[PDB]
Amino acid sequence: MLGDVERFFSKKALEMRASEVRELLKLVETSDIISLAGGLPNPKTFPKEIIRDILVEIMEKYADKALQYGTTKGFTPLRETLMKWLGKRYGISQDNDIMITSGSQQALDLIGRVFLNPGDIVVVEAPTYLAALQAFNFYEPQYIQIPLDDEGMKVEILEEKLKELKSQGKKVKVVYTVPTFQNPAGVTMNEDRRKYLLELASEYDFIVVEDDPYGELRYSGNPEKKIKALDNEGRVIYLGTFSKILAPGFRIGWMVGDPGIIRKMEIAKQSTDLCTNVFGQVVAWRYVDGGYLEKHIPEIRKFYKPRRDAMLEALEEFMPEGVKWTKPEGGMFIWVTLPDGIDSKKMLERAIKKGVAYVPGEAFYAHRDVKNTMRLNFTYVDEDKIMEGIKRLAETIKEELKA
Repeated sequence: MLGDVERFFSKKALEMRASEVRELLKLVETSDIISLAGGLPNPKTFPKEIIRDILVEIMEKYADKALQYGTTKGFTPLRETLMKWLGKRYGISQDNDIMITSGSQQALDLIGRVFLNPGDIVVVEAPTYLAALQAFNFYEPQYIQIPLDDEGMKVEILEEKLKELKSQGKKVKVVYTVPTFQNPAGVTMNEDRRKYLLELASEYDFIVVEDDPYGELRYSGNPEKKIKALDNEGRVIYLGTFSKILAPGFRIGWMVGDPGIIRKMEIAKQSTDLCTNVFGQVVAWRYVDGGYLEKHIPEIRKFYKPRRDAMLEALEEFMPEGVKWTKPEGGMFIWVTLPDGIDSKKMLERAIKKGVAYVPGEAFYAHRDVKNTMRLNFTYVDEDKIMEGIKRLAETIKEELKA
């Protein structure tokens, strides 16, 4: 029969809906139209030769350890090499424990699982990483959005909302942030605001989740200090991944924080799934332990830097008065802001008609209260197409301002 399965779905499943951002992504797929809506790394940055060497190495040196089931916590040597690497590169204390994941999505799912009760308050930036919203929504948290400026989260507004909540006899459970080359804003929290965030964390007693997928993709400026590096009380849970630094295909990430928190995270992961593909973990271990990572990073930076510069140059020359955009020091995105009255969601129609696409920023807001923004990607498209893409977008904006 295959009748209305609706009768079987749970309440939390009946409300579920397809991801809108994906509905248009596939819509632009297989088309000659210049798409700046994607969020994928460029396959050209994949260390294929190095991957090939590691694969051969594995099948002759660690075949059984890469093919057999592993412990839920993750491949031991990968966990050790990572902590050594994070310590000797970011200054993260060894006092923290570590667990391997499949990336931020899963890591956030576990966090929302171990920390979120229906109605708990979660602080998120505005805009914020769409994936995080997807992961936490299942736990029905109460969202509080903190706007960003050219220097990341405006922590002063956070203190304001924290005092406001306290007056209501309430508190925040978790503060989730992507402080470096944010998706989608492409902005970076300055050092003073990071410390400021940690001071609020102890004063209001909440946990900070620092999602850092793009940190190594720095094209200019000086490396920033990780919020986890400034962690003294162990209130920060740091999330990392090899997705943008190796290849998405393997899907291996990590979570670093208080050993007492990792403990419950592990137990929760035991019910979600046995363990991440061990094969991928062994590949990642060799990638870092073999020093290939340190050698490849500068190579990825060289490839993306000119693409970012090409897009910033094109914007500054083709965009009309009123249009503003962030200027990231790294990452994969540029956040554009149009004059009030303009709805990027509705302008997408006229935009694609001119041969250019992007992601309306509205999807990146928890409460969706901003409609004049949009995310642009400069890593998947070629520099020559970037100039022409930004141009078509510039005309799209100029026209919708008149008629």
